[PDB]
Amino acid sequence: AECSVDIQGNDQMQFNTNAICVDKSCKQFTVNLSHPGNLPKNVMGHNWVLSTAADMQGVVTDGMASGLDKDYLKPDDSRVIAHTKLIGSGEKDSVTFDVSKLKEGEQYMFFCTFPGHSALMKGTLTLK
Amino acid sequence: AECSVDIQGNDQMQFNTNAICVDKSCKQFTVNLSHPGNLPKNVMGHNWVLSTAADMQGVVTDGMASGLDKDYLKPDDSRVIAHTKLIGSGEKDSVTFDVSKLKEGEQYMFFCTFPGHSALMKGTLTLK
Amino acid sequence: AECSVDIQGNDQMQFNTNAICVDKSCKQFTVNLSHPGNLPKNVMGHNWVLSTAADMQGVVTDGMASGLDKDYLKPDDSRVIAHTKLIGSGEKDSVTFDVSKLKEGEQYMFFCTFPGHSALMKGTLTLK
Amino acid sequence: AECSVDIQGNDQMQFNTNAICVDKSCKQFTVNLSHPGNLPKNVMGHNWVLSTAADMQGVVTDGMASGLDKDYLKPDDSRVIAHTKLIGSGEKDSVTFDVSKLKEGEQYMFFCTFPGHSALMKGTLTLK
Ligand SMILES: [Cu+2]
Ligand SMILES: [Cu+2]
Ligand SMILES: [Cu+2]
Ligand SMILES: [Cu+2]
Repeated sequence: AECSVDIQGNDQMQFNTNAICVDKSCKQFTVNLSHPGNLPKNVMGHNWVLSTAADMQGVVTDGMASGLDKDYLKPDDSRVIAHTKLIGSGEKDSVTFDVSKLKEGEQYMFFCTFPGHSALMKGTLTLK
Repeated sequence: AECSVDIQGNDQMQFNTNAICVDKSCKQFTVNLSHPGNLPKNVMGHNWVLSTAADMQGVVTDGMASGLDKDYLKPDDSRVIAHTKLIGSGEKDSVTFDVSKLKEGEQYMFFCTFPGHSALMKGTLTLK
Repeated sequence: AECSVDIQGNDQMQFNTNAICVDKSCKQFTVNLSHPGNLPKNVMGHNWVLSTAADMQGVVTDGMASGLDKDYLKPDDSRVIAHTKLIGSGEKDSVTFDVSKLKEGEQYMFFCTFPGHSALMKGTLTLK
Repeated sequence: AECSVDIQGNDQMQFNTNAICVDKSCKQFTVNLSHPGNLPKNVMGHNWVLSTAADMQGVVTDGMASGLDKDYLKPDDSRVIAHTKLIGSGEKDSVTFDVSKLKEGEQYMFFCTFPGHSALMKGTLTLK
């Protein structure tokens, strides 16, 4: 509640939120991702990935090419501020990151990088 | 155009887009597939195949079992909403299908069924 | 040199030889596999896998089902006499196996089990 | 028997002849190929392919690369004087060719172009 959000990615290619605001007074912020539904990771895998709005396209593009065994993320992608693993239905993953990595006024996007998902599974993140 | 999309599958085993939007005010939608590159068709052949997300795995698995002879598609597969032929380098093929075949509340995936290709060659199709 | 062979699998989905001879007077035989080219493992990965001709199809079918994370080989597959790891471009791997595992009168095939690859990446191994 | 020969290719990668002599008084010559054994075409396919000795390596190499659905022969290969289709166990095929295509004094080879078989399955053909 204070410094975390719980997010679900389902079999209908939806996150159950499209907007996050991180309280600047949190030292760290945590996203707890889960995957209701029944489809497997190779058909309906979801991650939660954070970048600047400007970097989203390249993160998604390079991620899609990286393949499932790399969680559809380019390894060591410096544009990725934080991310969960790619999960299938019934799996879960959390990611915690340092709030100092964000700056007020900058535009951030969160999204899933499974091929074709970012067009449907994305939202804004703000720091206040 | 308003009722079609151009898509490329290349010799890096990628499509050049992974998300398609079909405008519900179209009667029909056309996918124009092309194949930049130069590898033989029996090495890097591509098609564009559409099914629901729930059906994708079966279409791909049965498709590979069907062999090159059958363009890696199970003949008269009822799960396949639309598909192009399998093409090699420098070739083109288009498929047109009725938008009435889609519903606003369903999840669709497009993909190549050549063995192993769907690892990267897959994406979403959404009716809006 | 008398008890080993160097073999390459390339970006054209070919091995650079399709017939290997194993000298009966060798106690052990070594295959040194390399991968000229530049495609990544998840597009054009190769291994070198040995079975009887009669087991080849079953090994290839089950290997495909096993996934890239298993190097496209069924775990503990009793039909695989010997195998390298799966490698991408610029990588190499060797396997050594006891020549006593080969029997006179039997027919052997080597092949890559990456999806679709065995179509062209297959060959014979003969004990002399 | 004066203008034909029956040849078997078995599960042991052997033809049952290593040498053919075509009587030049024949207008045409026929090879009747059969495949004793149990193994199917995809792991133990055999064809009977005729070229000059000088052309054999290129025919075999390009044949390999062409795949099972092309009977492991390059389409319209001008170096191929005559060929059967590729057969598996229990199957049969015959080819007839004009004897005028052959020159007395020239060296010819017959062989199977299934990957790795030509090293084991080849012989000479002479016109007299
Ligand atoms: Cu997703
Ligand atoms: Cu493809
Ligand atoms: Cu391979
Ligand atoms: Cu053969």
